[PDB]
Amino acid sequence: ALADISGYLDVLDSVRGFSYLENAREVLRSGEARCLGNPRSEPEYVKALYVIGASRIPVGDGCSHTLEELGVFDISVPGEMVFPSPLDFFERGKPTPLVRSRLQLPNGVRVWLKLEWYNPFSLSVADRPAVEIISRLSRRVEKGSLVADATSSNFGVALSAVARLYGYRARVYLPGAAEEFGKLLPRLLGAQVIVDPEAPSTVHLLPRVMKDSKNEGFVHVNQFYNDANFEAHMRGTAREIFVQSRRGGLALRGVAGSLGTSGHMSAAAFYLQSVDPSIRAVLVQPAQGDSIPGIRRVETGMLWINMLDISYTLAEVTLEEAMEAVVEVARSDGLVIGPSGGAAVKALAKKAAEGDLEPGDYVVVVPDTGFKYLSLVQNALE
Ligand SMILES: CC(=O)OC[C@H](NCc1c(COP(=O)(O)O)cnc(C)c1O)C(=O)O
Repeated sequence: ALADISGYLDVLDSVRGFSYLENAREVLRSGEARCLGNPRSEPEYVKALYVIGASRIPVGDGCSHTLEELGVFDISVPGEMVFPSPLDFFERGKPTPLVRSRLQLPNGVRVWLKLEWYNPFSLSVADRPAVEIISRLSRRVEKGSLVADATSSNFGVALSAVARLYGYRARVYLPGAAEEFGKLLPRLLGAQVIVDPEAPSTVHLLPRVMKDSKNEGFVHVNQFYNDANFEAHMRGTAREIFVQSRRGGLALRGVAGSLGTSGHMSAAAFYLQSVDPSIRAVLVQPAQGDSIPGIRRVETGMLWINMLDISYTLAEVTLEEAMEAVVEVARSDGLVIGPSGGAAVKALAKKAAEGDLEPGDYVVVVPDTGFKYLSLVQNALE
């Protein structure tokens, strides 16, 4: 029998660790889930289900229910694209678009692009962890309270916006080398902003954020470590690739993307590999000495990418290559992607060249719009 999952979302604040994820892998692999006699007594299974994009739980004794009956596949978008609030627009205004590139790759590698700039607040994939995180604070953190984090830019803009929609004030911390929008848009959205012109990176900022949190009592939401990040991509980004492939009738063979927190690629890799372990995951490694906005090398220490049972393949990419791929994509598709998108595309194109890859459809995740990167565009034009 089917029940509305929303009555059981206390399990999100309750359940700790990664054990539940074996329930999620199992249900995804099987296409079904067993009826729960006493749903309350199985917080971890319930959590696994929410995590996969279900809106109903199976309830009763003996039966089971399909991913479809569970709502993994519900259409959320109103056909007329009319939303009663910005938040509902974030929620229901999904999936982001999966678009086939006109770009040709060797060895029968067919590229689609998932355009994450189609999120309303930061015009980036960071909208998703910002909503999911803040949403959870919402129940036990007092309105009016200040929340804060290190950001490369995207996260901070997104967070600043979502926090205000929720009653919170916001503070964002950025390295000197971050984009100017990251430093300026939060203020517009009414957050405070701190720029450390010294910090050679986002992560380098975490110590001062933590200390400051201890001192000032603000809540440090920590995207780098907060599981509402990966869970947000599991139920959004990753479910969507799954659903978009099955329904777009793609013969899905792999995904490609970049890594900052590592949240979205981890979810996409995890979720899809549960459905078929042969699904590849091609990941970018900014060539050492190079900086590609929003992303970094794998061994700089990332939570989920390392900690979960995920198969993946690294490729290096310079700033110069990532940009040449912005230009390639701009000229084929008339889509202006950002540097991490460029890199992700290039990583996919390198692996294509080596003949590493089973030929088929490959979904590349584009984190944001190239519009935000005009002086790198300027540099890439020489
Ligand atoms: C350095 C860092 O991790 O910045 C994190 C946020 N940017 C995310 C981001 C990514 C990577 O997605 P994820 O963090 O692995 O899930 C890729 N490209 C861009 C342009 C991004 O902004 C942040 O903004 O703080």
